Formats: sequence, C-alpha cells, structure tokens
Amino acid sequence: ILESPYVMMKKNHEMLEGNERYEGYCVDLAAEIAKHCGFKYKLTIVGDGKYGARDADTKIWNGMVGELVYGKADIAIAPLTITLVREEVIDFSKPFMSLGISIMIKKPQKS
Amino acid sequence: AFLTVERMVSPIESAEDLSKQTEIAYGTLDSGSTKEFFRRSKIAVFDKMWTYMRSAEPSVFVRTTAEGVARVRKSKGKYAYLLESTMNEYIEQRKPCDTMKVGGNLDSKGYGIATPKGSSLGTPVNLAVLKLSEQGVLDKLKNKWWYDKGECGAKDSGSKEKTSALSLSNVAGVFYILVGGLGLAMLVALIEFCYKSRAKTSRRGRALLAVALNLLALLFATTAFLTTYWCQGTQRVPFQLRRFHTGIWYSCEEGEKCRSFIDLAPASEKGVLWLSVVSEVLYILLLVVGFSLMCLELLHSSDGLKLNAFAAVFTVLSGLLGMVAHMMYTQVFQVTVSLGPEDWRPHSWDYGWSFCLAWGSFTCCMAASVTTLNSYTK
Amino acid sequence: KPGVFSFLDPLAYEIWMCIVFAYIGVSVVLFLVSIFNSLWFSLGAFMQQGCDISPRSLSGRIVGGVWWFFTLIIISSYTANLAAFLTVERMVSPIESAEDLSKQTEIAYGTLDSGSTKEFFRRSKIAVFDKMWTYMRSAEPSVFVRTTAEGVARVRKSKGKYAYLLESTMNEYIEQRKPCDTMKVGGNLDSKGYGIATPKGSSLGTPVNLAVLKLSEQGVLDKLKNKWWYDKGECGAKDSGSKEKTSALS
Amino acid sequence: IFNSLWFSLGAFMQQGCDISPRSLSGRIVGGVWWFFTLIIISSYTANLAAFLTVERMVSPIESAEDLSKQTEIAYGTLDSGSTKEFFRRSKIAVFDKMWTYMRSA
Amino acid sequence: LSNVAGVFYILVGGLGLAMLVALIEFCYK
Ligand SMILES: C[C@H]1CC[C@]2(OC1)O[C@H]1[C@H](O)[C@@H]3[C@H]4CC[C@@H]5C[C@H](O[C@H]6O[C@@H](CO)[C@H](O[C@H]7O[C@@H](CO)[C@H](O)[C@@H](O[C@H]8OC[C@H](O)[C@@H](O)[C@@H]8O)[C@@H]7O[C@H]7O[C@@H](CO)[C@H](O)[C@@H](O[C@H]8O[C@@H](CO)[C@H](O)[C@@H](O)[C@@H]8O)[C@@H]7O)[C@@H](O)[C@@H]6O)[C@@H](O)C[C@@]5(C)[C@@H]4CC[C@@]3(C)[C@@H]1[C@@H]2C
Repeated sequence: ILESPYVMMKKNHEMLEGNERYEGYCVDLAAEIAKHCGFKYKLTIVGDGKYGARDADTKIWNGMVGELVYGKADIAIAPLTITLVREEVIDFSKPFMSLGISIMIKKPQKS
Repeated sequence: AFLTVERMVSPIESAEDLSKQTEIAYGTLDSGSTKEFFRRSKIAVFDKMWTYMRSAEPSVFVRTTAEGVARVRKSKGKYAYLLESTMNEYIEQRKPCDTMKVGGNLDSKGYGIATPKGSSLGTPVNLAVLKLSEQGVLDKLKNKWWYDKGECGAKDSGSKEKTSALSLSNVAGVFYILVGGLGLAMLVALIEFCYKSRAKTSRRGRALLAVALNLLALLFATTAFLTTYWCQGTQRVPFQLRRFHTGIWYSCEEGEKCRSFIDLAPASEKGVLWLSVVSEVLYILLLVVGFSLMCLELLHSSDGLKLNAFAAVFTVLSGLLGMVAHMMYTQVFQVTVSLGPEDWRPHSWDYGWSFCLAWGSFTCCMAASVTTLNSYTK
Repeated sequence: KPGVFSFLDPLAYEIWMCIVFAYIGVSVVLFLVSIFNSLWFSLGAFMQQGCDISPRSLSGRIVGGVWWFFTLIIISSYTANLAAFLTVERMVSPIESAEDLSKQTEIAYGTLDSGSTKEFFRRSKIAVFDKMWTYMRSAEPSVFVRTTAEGVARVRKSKGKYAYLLESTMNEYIEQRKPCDTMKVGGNLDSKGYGIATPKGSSLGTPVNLAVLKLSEQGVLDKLKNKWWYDKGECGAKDSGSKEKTSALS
Repeated sequence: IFNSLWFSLGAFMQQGCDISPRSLSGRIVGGVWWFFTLIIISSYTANLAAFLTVERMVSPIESAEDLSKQTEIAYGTLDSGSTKEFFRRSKIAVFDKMWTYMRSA
Repeated sequence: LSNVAGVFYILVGGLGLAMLVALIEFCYK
C-alpha cells in the first residue's frame, strides 16, 4: 500500500516500469528478501486502500489480507501491525519494526 | 513571577500527564485501533483519557491523519495528537517541522511481513527478518527513509537548546530608544552651538501660546466627553457575528443602532462611578478657572504675573483631578470586564480613539504650565 | 560543582559582550560637553554612584539619563533570572544519545566483558557504534567490567564519569533498586526482543504464540509491567522524582 | 587610613562619597570593591526570593494520596490493630501503595 | 492596578496637603 516512507511513487514513475515505479522502505526490503529467498518480486498496490481489515457483516477480509486469503496476492511487505485476528487467517513473520502509540505534539516556538 | 512560572511549566512527556492536566486537548483518528485502544485498555489512565476524549468538546477525533497534524499546528500546542512512532519520526522530518515526538510508546505494536498461513516461503522470509534486523541492515535502512530521506536534520533533533538563559531579543527593543535617544541628542547639540552664535515678544509670545494650548486642552476634554466608540466590542461567535461599538457613556451597537447602557453594577463600583463624574467635571470646571485669569492677562496686554501664577495653580489642579478621572474610568472599565460585560464583552478589547486624543488634553494643560512660569522669571 | 564560568548563568554570554559593547558608546557624547575622562563618568552612570560632570539642560541629560534608565532594567531582570535558577534547579543530564559518547570523551563508557552487548559494537558497522568500539578497545583502564553489578558500581564509584550499557528493562529495574542513584537516559540502541521459546515442532508452540499476541494486545503484559517494575519498584518514579526541597546559597 | 574608612562607606553599598579619584588608580580601587558589593546584595534577594516562594509553595497535605505521592514525610500506624490491618486489607491502589511503603519504611 | 490605585490618595492627598503649607508660609513671612 502507498505509505510514506514505506511505499512511495517516483517522480518519473511514468518513465519507470513495474517494481521501479515504487520507491520506499518496503522496496529496499523486498530486494533483500529476494536476495535471501531468491525470487522475482512484483510490487503491487492494494486497490481499496485498506490494510487488510475484517468486515463485520460479510466477514470478508478486504485490503491486503483478503488478497492473501483469497489467493489474489502471494506475499505482503507493508506497514501491517500484527493483531490476533490477522494471524488467524494468514501467517506473519517476526516483528521487524516494533512501535506503538506515540505522542505527536507541537515543538517549542521560536518567538 | 514571569520567569519562574515560564520555567515551572514542564513540557509533558507521558500520557499520564494528559490524564493529569486538561489545558491541552488530545485525541486520535476518528476510526482505527488507536482510537479503539483507549476504548479497550482497562488501565485507569488510558480509560480516563478515553473518559476525557468522549467528553472532549469539540471533536478531538479528527477525520484524517493530516487533520490531526493540522489541528496540532492550528491550536498551537493546545492540541495533542496520537499516532505511530515511526510515522511520528517521519512527519517530524517533514517540513515545516513544527511538530515533534515526545515520550515513549503507549503500547507494543509490530510491523510484520505477512504470508499465506502455511506457505513454505513463509519460513525463509521469517528467517530473513531475524537475519536482516540482527545485522543492523534494517537499522541502516531506518537511517535511509527517515534520516537520509528526512528533510529536517539527520542529527539536528538534539541541536536545540533546552534550558538556556535570558535572550538578547528581549533587550533589543530598548536599543532603538537608546540609539534613537543618542541620535536625537546629536541634533540638539548642533543647534545650540548656533543659538549661542546666531542670536516684549519673548515673555508675551510664549504666554499667549499657554492660552492657546489650554484651548486645545479644553477641546480634547470634550472629545472623550462622547467617545464615538470606546471599544470594538466583539462577540464574534462563528450564533453570528457581534460587533459592538460602545462609547465612553453611550454603549452603541452595530445595522446601525445606539443605546446608553450607563451606570453598570456593582454599588461599591457605582460609588466609584458617582465619584468618577466628580473627577470628570472638576477637570473641565478648573479649566475654565484657568481661562478666566488668563483673560485678565489680555486686559494687561491691552497684579499681572501674581494672578497668572494663581492661574497656573488651578490648571495643574484641573489635570491632577483629570489624572484621577483618566484613572477612574479605565480602572472602572477594567472592573466591568471582570464582571464579564453583561452582553457587550470585547474580544477586540482596545481603548477608544478619543482616549488617545484625551491624552493630548492633559499634556496641553501642562505644556501651558511650563511656559507661563517662564514669564514669571522676569 | 559550580564556580567561575557558572557565575555568568542568569545573563547570557552574547549579552555579557553586548552589555560591555553598548556601554562604551555612551561616554563618547559627554566628552563634547566639557573620550578620556567621561568613561569614568560613565561609571557614575554604570549602575549607581553619581558622577561629578553635570549635563544640566543640554542634550547630555538625555545621554546620561537613558543609559542610566537602561541599566536599571537589567539588574532587576538579572536578579529575577537568578531567582529562576535558584528555585527551579533543573539539573539536566548531559547526554541522551550514544552519539554524544562518540562526540565527548570525558565520561568513560563500556559494556560487560562478555556478551552480545559487547559483541554488538564489535559487529555494528555504523560509524558511531564502531567509534565507540574504537574508543572502548582504547579505553584504559578496562571499561569492560566483569559482572553487571560491577558496572553499576563503577558508575557509582566514578560518580557520573563512567557510563554503562545494559538492557532497558533491567535499566528500568535497577533504577527502582535502592540507593537509586542511577537512571536510564536516551532510547535503545537497537531492537532486541524477549520471546517465549518452545522446541521446534512442538504442538504447544502455536497457542503459546497466540497467547503472546493476545495478552500483549489487551495490555495485560503492560499491567504486569507495572507490577514487577513499579508495584515491586522500590523507588516510585513520581514519588522519588518529586523529592527536592533544598536550602540556602552556595 | 583616617578619613577614607568613612569614604569606603560611600562604597560600602551606596550613598556616594565626596573624595573623587578621577583618573588615577583610585578609580579602580573605588570601583572594583563597589562592583564586588553589588554581587552580594543581588544574590541575597534572589536567595530570599527562593526562600519565601518555596516556603509558601509547600502545601500542608490533606489527603493520604499525597503520602502515596510524596516520600519525605514518613507515615505509619500502630503496630497492631485494625488501622494497620486496613491498609493490609484495602485493595485501593493508593491504600495498598501506602501499605507497600510502610512495609518498606 | 487597584494595588497601585491605593497609593494615589496618599499621592494626591500628599500634594493637596502640601498646597496648604505653601499658602500659609507666605503669610508667616
Ligand atoms: C470478487 C471475489 C470476492 C471474494 C471471492 O469471490 C470473488 O471469494 C474469495 C475466496 O476466498 C477465494 C479464495 C479462497 C482461498 C483460496 C486459497 C488458495 O490457496 C490455498 O491453496 C494453496 C494454493 O492453491 C495455498 O498455498 C499454495 O501456495 C503456497 C502458499 O504459501 C503453499 O506453500 C503451496 O503448498 C506447496 O505446494 C507445493 C510446494 O511444496 C510449494 O509450492 C508449496 O509449499 C500451495 O500450493 C499448492 O500446494 C499443493 C500441495 O499442498 C496443493 O496444490 C495446494 O496445497 C493444498 O491445498 C489444499 C486446499 O484444499 C488441498 O486440500 C491440499 O490437498 C493441497 O495440498 C496448493 O494449491 C494455500 O495456502 C491455500 O489454502 C488460493 O490460491 C486461492 C484462494 C485465496 C481463493 C482465491 C479467490 C478467492 C479469494 C475468492 C474471491 C476473492
């Protein structure tokens, strides 16, 4: 999914092709996973803009998780926070980036 | 009292301070697990924050992430916002960079590479996470997309000064009256070398100016007798806009209308007001006493200085009761704002145009006084 | 320990130069009244102790008055700032990041003489973490202590001039352990995680793994983090950090 | 030696003296000690301003939650009785923290 | 300013009491 600085668009994305059109933090990792596991990779943006939430009515995973459940996508390299219900349908790796709720406030002014 | 409390106020770090103070508003996104966390967390601090955010009016739950970034920037520190630390790393690098990250994470959330639950490839991808993060390669890529791609600084986050001293800028506003006081003094020293060298119209031509300045002292006395508006009384509720143009006595309101609204509460302040009218009129009455003896000087120009020195007594005793009177009403007007002025309270709280003109009334009472004793020398 | 250069705190260092720079511009005007003597007669208008040259009614009265009006503003503000230092007294930690330890060299720093914490600076190819490893291999005497409590003591024995590097959750705990004269500054230098370990191929391994994703999600492990570091912590951080009601001048 | 002690009282703190060392070395002598004596009285007020503020900033406690908040003033009960047993029994986190302190006091 | 305003009546009243002394001492001369 298009996330700064994880997956961003190029300034010459019209000039570039496929995986080269996408820049960001997850792009540098996906080369290294291809360096580790030995595979051709296709970076694809999710359509709906969802991270892979679960619907409460249809109980159908949208986003990137439903692309992994329904066989649409092969793997997900994305800012995907690990919950229990996401692991109930697909498999995560270890948390490479631990984080949490931070406090964004202003900076003391130069007045 | 200024420099202590300015240094007594600590910038908050923990979210327990947001359950401790209430001046700075705080909220999350209006949908998401970050909102749902305070809804879910049974810790009494995180529930009290959720107790505050459901009672925080207006809505601290913003619609988009950049709306919460803007609402921090628009409320200027009095709004806090809660988002993920790695994004709080990134937006602090994103210009104008007037936001920052304080404190630690409130919980432990982890980004994980997701694969088909059971997919063989899932295990060597999982071992690659345990290999690349072990070598510091992901830490080097963390330096890339947040510090090599970070617009604001790479080590400049610790470049600000924390607990420094008094500023020269506070001392810099007095420099223009220091240097400008010297440059104005250079004009006086150059002309007085010519007044030693170039040079009944002296004692009379200056005494008639003392009558002429008292005339302007009477005119600006009557200018604040009806101020056209003492304050732009603004109750601009974005209800509707309210723009009161209240005089010194007639609280007019504005489309155009005018009312009196004189003699406000309370009774001990009314005792000041019944004394304030005594102070206003004894200024103008003792002006007329100053004119009458200076009209006798015109008969001398057609005792003498003995009655002219008697007139300079009452022109001072006029303005000293006016210096009471200018401090009667403005202290009254400070008190009526402390009443929360009944329906006409100003957010544009700014004294009237005639009151700056009424400042010129007293200084013409006294510029008449500094030269009517210059003729007393002879 | 204060002293000489720390007497100059309530008035800033750029203002200590400008209180002398703007001073010598005043005495040049009063020389034209009667440059050579008026600097000492500007000392009569320095703060007090009234001078003998009297600019009665010419322009020197403004010159000798406004600068004298200027210098009374400061000594009130210098006292009001000195009262702000003599009351608030924010004893700041000098360093937050380990990049400052690759920047300064007065405070020694080391790790345990064996372990992955020592091995991290040996392994980390980042130029800061290698320069710290370049310093620690050249740090004489041995900053690499033998036990963990030896590094706790060597911080306490060298009294701030020795830094020590250990895990944050243990740095949480020992900061709670009395005499509590140590603390934790800055963030973690890397990302290390405690994980519940099972043998490979065990049937219990997956529901234990899902229990980690359930208990940490609910904040139950955060509540237990409040137990064994704050309910069992001897030096309650807001209870011990709010303890300073000191006294008269040094 | 005979008169200048009273003319050092003009440089004691204030109240300017009559002997005027205009341009000789006495200007440094009458100036630096006068510069010295202003340092002592300027810090004397800011020390006393630190005294009278904090003496009035310290509030006498009314709740026992302040005893779970501060730790300078010790606090305990009788070594037997229900008053001791109350903090042992009360599951409120303030009353347990006081019991946590009193077992460590 | 009411803290300052209480010193005005000993300021103005100190001036008005001084006006009585200057008028009688012209008669004591
Ligand atoms: C408009 C939409 C809206 C929504 C929707 O309506 C319309 O409803 C959605 C619905 O949800 C549909 C989804 C349902 C779920 C489906 C799941 C399916 O994958 C399933 O089966 C395998 C792929 O077919 C997957 O795993 C394969 O790929 C790897 C995943 O990591 C595995 O590792 C590999 O197993 C091994 O294969 C051999 C080698 O060892 C290695 O290559 C590999 O390690 C598997 O590949 C195949 O492996 C073979 C041996 O296992 C079998 O062919 C089969 O595996 C087993 O598959 C079992 C399935 O019953 C079967 O019983 C068993 O005998 C098989 O051995 C699998 O193919 C496995 O993870 C998963 O379960 C996927 O491709 C399509 C899928 C997502 C569907 C896509 C379309 C949808 C989304 C529908 C559609 C969006």
